[PDB]
Amino acid sequence: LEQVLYFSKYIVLDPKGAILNGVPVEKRQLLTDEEYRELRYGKQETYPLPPGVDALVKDGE
Amino acid sequence: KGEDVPEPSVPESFRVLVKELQALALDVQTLDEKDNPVDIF
Amino acid sequence: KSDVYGRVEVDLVRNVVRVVESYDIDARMGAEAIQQLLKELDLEALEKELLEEMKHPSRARRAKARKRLEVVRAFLDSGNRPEWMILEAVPVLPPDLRPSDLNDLYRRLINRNNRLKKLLAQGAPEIIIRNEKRMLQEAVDALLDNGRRGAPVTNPGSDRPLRSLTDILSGK
Repeated sequence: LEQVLYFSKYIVLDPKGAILNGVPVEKRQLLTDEEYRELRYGKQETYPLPPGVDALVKDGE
Repeated sequence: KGEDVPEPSVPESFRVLVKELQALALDVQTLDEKDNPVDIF
Repeated sequence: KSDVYGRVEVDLVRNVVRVVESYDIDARMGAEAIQQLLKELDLEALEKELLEEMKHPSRARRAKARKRLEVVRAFLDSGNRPEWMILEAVPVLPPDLRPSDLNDLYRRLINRNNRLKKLLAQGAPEIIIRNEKRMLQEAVDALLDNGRRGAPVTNPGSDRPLRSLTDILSGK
């Protein structure tokens, strides 16, 4: 683990996370930036659609 | 001078060691009677 | 009322309020992330914690704590605390002691440590900041002990590891 963040490539954790990627908050562990950005700062993720195509889901269904 | 050789000062090997040890986290500090500092230099 | 921690989006296109699972949090990186940890680690706490762990658990976990407790002890005991385990100020060996080997490495550090200072006030783009800390963290290891992680070579001429501080202290 050391080598993972000693040079700074990987992430580390602090005071509190109440949410679980799948398991409770990691008091000190580290997670991939994509996942840290996804729930730590939130992750609104888009999905573009081909032109002239209708969807099977509503506004915010 | 036909005199009496002086007394030995800290061998550079001692000196050179303190520093080689300072060069790193390790901090080799020489101490006195009552645990206090002492100067090679 | 909300059920999870998150940002607010008062959408009136659906007459509903979605709270995105995004609350603030804190975390840092690299040598910096351990520097924080080390500073907060309340030896005493873990000392007591290990004390319990040590004499109560089966030999499998108690043994691990035991080896862990000495270090903790040592620090507290002697006094001189562990946060210093982090380099922030590299002490430069005197000029007459070394009339070359170690200098090439010293230059490296100096350079990157400096190219970095400049890369902070000019403009701070992340990918670069990190890529720079890396090299930097690598250099700081060089002058101390080369080989532990790859080996530094004076450009074309001799593929020979530059004698670092450690190499100068050990060996036959």
